Amino acid sequence: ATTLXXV
Amino acid sequence: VVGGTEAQRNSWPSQISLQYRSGSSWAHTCGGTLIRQNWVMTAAHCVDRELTFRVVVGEHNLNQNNGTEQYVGVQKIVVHPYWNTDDVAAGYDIALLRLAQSVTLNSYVQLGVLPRAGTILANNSPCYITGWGLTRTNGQLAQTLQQAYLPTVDYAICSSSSYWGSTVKNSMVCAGGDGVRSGCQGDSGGPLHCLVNGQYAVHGVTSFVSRLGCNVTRKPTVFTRVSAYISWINNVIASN
Repeated sequence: ATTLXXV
Repeated sequence: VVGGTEAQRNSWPSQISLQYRSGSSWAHTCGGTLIRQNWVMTAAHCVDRELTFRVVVGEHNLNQNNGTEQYVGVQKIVVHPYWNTDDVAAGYDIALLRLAQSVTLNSYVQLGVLPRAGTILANNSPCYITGWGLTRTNGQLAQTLQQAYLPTVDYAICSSSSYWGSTVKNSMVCAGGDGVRSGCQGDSGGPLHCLVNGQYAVHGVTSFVSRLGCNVTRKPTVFTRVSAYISWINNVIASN
């Protein structure tokens, strides 16, 4: 998983 | 938002743009849901960082002041106590942000309706994700607010081996995963609007996607389950 923020 | 369309100006009046001060100006980094004239709900990982945060209500086009926007700063950040900045898949990815001043509520700036504590949506419930994130997986950030139909994928399915398996927890919500539509970098902290008996309510807070990309089949966008934090949310607002 990779957050949608770039984390 | 990948595979979406430009939302009808201010049709999601509780949607807000979380921006941090970069250099002389501001930059969009996350989305959020206004829940009180002075409180915004967003994702924890959007605010771990020690940055100067600003919130924009009534926004639509990030590159032009259409006159419906209100710009207020974030006075205090409250990350959920169990949040682990190194394990998004662990959950508890939610944070509240008390504003510097209270926004003036109007037709462009409205509070988002939250679900009843513990509400669990039936598989394939109609929802829309909204945000200024990337519109093409591995592309550019959106200038205008985007939206996309993102029906829910119940736990039974989402936690199945073919989907997210053990990565997803019961405290989360899955939507989409059809390969065409999903959230993307820049949509974090934003809302997942679901229609239940005519009423829309922010059921999720955009959290993550697969390392493989945004719109990846059987890897639906994952949101924090709002209905799972109602008690915490109320406590934070009451004692602050």
